Amino acid sequence: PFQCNQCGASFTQKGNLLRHIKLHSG
Amino acid sequence: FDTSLPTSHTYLGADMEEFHGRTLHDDDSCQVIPVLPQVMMILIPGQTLPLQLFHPQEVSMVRNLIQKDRTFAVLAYSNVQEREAQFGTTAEIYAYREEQDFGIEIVKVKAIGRQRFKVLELRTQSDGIQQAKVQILPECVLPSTMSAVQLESLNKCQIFPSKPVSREDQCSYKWWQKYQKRKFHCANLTSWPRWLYSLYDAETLMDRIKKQLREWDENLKDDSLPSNPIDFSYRVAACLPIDDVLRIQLLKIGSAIQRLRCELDIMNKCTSLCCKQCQETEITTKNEIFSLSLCGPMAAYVNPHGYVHETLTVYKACNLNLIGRPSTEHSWFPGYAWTVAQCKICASHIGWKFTATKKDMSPQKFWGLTRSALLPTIP
Ligand SMILES: O=C1CC[C@H](N2C(=O)c3cccc(NCc4ccc(CN5CC(N6CCOCC6)C5)cc4F)c3C2=O)C(=O)N1
Ligand SMILES: [Zn+2]
Ligand SMILES: [Zn+2]
Repeated sequence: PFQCNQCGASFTQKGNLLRHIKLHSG
Repeated sequence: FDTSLPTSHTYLGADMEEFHGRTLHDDDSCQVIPVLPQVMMILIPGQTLPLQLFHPQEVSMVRNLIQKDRTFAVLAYSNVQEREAQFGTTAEIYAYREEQDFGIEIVKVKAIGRQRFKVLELRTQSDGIQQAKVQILPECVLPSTMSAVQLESLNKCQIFPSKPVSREDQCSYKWWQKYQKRKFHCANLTSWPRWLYSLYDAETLMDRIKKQLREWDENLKDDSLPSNPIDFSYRVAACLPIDDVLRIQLLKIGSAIQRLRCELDIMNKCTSLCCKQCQETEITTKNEIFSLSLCGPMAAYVNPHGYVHETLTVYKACNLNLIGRPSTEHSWFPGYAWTVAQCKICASHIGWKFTATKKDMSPQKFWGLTRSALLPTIP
């Protein structure tokens, strides 16, 4: 459902995406 | 597969309006050239850069740049961001096309570094693009070390015969010793031995680097790696995995010989690679990096959102977790897919796994590792 950026990942819950996008920053 | 497909960037576009590249300045100059934002990497002269710009201002800047002299600055940003740059490279554009797509203004660009400069000031413009007063560093070449004290009588014994065949047993050491003994015959006048003068020789460093690079590919001596000392030095510098600081240091070098010696020193003193959020990893074997491209182990590639993931091709790697099906939508290498490989500890994106599709090729492996998060953890 979700997609990411710069890397191309995908997760299931919006809360998980909030974690992913922060790991990209740091 | 072959090594000529990962150099035209067919994933980007097929009908590129190309141009014959003749645009060079003359050493000492004070020229104002545009700076494309959102690009943060060191560009070695002769290296290709693929850009896919979306923002209207950058597109307009490129549109205006095509009509005028097609040149722009790629600033070699130091460890400090926010325009904290001192050196950079000029990039000449030769590929260009627009695609309305879902109606914005998309423009795809491919450019190669051409010259080297040091910045003087960075006047910013209210439009959103900043100019750059830059001084262009000359490409100085030193004369032969023996020419200072070369004997007048001993000048005809300097034209050596061409290389016989290539890479044969006893066909290198036997010939190179004779070449060293004949060329550096005037070394006995000075107070230094012949081998010390061989250390500071032009072709000798070229051949040592060629010998140490032949473990990566099978490229013929008479082609591929250029015979020009300047071109050879830049090509060798643009195809090795170490940290940015050393790219800036290599870029600062003025003479080809000094750059060649520095490249040999770093190439001998580099052993491993590592994650840049962790302690250790298994890609430590630097010997297993192979060039599945005519541009060397590494090249610059652009994803669908503009980000330029410079990619190192390796054959084996561990400490990585593979997530997702082998999708092949925007594949950089036409025959393979990608499966996004993450780190096993810090969960940071590191490269992709290029799974294959046909029989008579490498069915798996061929990992492409991004330079952004590789720390050359040489002990
Ligand atoms: O080898 C490889 C692997 C690395 C790399 N890589 C990514 O890093 C990535 C991120 C996200 C999706 C994704 N998958 C392919 C894909 C391809 C096209 C699109 C469509 N986009 C929207 C359109 N534009 C809209 C305006 O501005 C935005 C763009 C274009 C999405 C898409 F997804 C990829 C992708 O493959 C690549 O390219 N090659
Ligand atoms: Zn991601
Ligand atoms: Zn890690």
